Amino acid sequence: EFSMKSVKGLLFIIASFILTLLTWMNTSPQFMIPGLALTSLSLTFILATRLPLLESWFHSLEKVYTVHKFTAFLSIILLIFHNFSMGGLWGSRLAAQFGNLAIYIFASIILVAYLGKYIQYEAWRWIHRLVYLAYILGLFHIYMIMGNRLLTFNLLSFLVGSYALLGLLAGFYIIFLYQKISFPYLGKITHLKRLNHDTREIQIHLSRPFNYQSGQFAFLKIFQEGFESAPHPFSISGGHGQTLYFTVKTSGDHTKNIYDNLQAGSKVTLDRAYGHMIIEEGRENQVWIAGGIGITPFISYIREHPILDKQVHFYYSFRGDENAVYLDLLRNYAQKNPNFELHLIDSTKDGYLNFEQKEVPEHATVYMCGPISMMKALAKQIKKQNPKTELIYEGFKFK
Ligand SMILES: Cc1cc2nc3c(=O)[nH]c(=O)nc-3n(C[C@H](O)[C@H](O)[C@H](O)COP(=O)(O)OP(=O)(O)OC[C@H]3O[C@@H](n4cnc5c(N)ncnc54)[C@H](O)[C@@H]3O)c2cc1C
Ligand SMILES: NC(=O)C1=CN([C@@H]2O[C@H](COP(=O)(O)OP(=O)(O)OC[C@H]3O[C@@H](n4cnc5c(N)ncnc54)[C@H](O)[C@@H]3O)[C@@H](O)[C@H]2O)C=CC1
Ligand code: HEM
Ligand code: HEM
Repeated sequence: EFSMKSVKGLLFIIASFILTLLTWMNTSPQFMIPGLALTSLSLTFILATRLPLLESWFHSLEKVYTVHKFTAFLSIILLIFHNFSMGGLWGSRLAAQFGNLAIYIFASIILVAYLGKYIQYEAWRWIHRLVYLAYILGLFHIYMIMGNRLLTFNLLSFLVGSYALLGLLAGFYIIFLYQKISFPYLGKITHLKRLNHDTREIQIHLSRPFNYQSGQFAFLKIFQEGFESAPHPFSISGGHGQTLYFTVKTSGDHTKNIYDNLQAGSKVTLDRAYGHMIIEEGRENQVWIAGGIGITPFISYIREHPILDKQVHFYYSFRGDENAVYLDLLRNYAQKNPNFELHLIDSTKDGYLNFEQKEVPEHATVYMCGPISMMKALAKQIKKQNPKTELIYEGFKFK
């Protein structure tokens, strides 16, 4: 659920609407519903830019995309009501037909985005990118309809023009510029290690130092023959300065490509570090819960803090010893640091991790990274045990 950490973002959205609502009501009340929709459209584009300000305001990329979806849905309902109030299925003049086309494209794209989950990610993104054409058609329709009412010196013209320009610039940046100018970290793969039957470790040497906190993730683009160049999100699993580590598990065609065919010497590019699950910013008493590949952020901490300063209880749940990674590393960390307690849960033979009887230390932050059902069950159990415990979790998907 949303908390105060996103309030700066939320007040940005609400003030975006109220200021819109009071503007149209002052000038053209008959257009409050469509005008608000226009705002709700531009915000949507702004929520797709992945800018650091958005992450700061909404505290997380997952919350950013939740608000993105909510604004998209609000826009589509407002536009459907506007269409029902002002016309039919097809207009008689070009200005109205532009709006007809824009609303049709918006509805089709929203339906495909919500109901298309097994579509390939790149094909999904290509279909999703038609929102820019729908938005341009909508702006054309608005400006032919209004004429010399958005082209004067008043609050309405400045509001509509500023929001439209912000949406246009955000869409152009995310669709055309972001993958070509916002990936300044140029690196080369130096070493590859297959940790088990379906996980591989990638070591990257960069031309510039990379700054990140343990528990954060980045977007990686690989440039090798037979590989897709699209950016994939991966947790930074280690490295300091010009060296980076990524631990990639086979989860599809691209990750299987990484496992079998990736080679040392291949060029890679990275944009920056994202994430709110910063372990070093938590309380002294800590509980770490990982499931499968969700161990990747915690490993970063272990790799970057040879001496532990916190009271850490780590629960690592895996399906059999063949699905476990970094077991020797965790055992060495436990042996070297007496303040690091390690609990390995072979869920194949032990069963699911249950926290109803397990005791959490007082005044503690819990970090969870695993399958979403596991996180939900453990969060319910821990909240039932102690409502004052801090709970932080990281999801491995945006939609
Ligand atoms: C914040 C974050 C951190 C992650 N950290 C790790 C990590 O440390 N190790 C690891 O192995 N995996 C990690 N992942 C997951 C990893 O990014 C996906 O498994 C990978 O992108 C899927 O590639 P694929 O083509 O093999 O999968 P596919 O078979 O194409 O799809 C599997 C699923 O992965 C997601 N996905 C696919 N392509 C993309 C894409 N380009 N961008 C975003 N999501 C996509 C979708 O939800 C899709 O349903 C992380 C994901 C996120 C969001
Ligand atoms: N942060 C996230 O959202 C993460 C998501 N994933 C994703 O989940 C998928 C599964 O891959 P893996 O993690 O390798 O395997 P996995 O999900 O099968 O293994 C994770 C561990 O959690 C346990 N588990 C699963 N559901 C549970 C529940 N309801 N209650 C208790 N324990 C439960 C499993 O028994 C296993 O030991 C992948 O696509 C991966 O990307 C995995 C880890 C982190
Ligand atoms: C209806 C108005 C919408 C607009 C204007 C819009 C716009 C965009 C744009 C321009 C992008 C970036 C495209 C790119 O990277 O090339 C994006 C990304 C994204 N959108 Fe939308 N979108 C809309 C609706 C939705 C809906 C309905 C959903 C989900 C149900 C959604 C979920 C996402 C997600 C998860 C991403 C991240 C893509 C990634 O991880 O690479 N959007 N959006
Ligand atoms: C934001 C301010 C907007 C204003 C002031 C506005 C104004 C108007 C007006 C006056 C009409 C009736 C004109 C006519 O039917 O001949 C109309 C119709 C329509 N508008 Fe808008 N509009 C706005 C936004 C939008 C947007 C963004 C879209 C689509 C994305 C849209 C889609 C439509 C549709 C589908 C019709 C029906 C046309 C018809 O059936 O003839 N409107 N609008």
